[PDB]
Amino acid sequence: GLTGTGVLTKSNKKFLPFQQFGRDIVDTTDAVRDPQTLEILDITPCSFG
Amino acid sequence: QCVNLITTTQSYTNSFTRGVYYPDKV
Repeated sequence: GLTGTGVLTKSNKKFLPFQQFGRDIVDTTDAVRDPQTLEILDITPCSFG
Repeated sequence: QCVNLITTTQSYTNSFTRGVYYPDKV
């Protein structure tokens, strides 16, 4: 259900066994979980300027 | 049968900061 766009890379975050996604202070999604692999992936916005 | 071997003491305390749980998964 979580839709968006960006670059997916590997991060060093250690989620809990009941966490799905992560949010920052400004309440923007920056990390998700793989439903079939259970891997920590971070979301970064694509380049603009 | 009615084994009512329990009594209500109506006692409490003022040192329990324990009612805290996780409201969501963020």
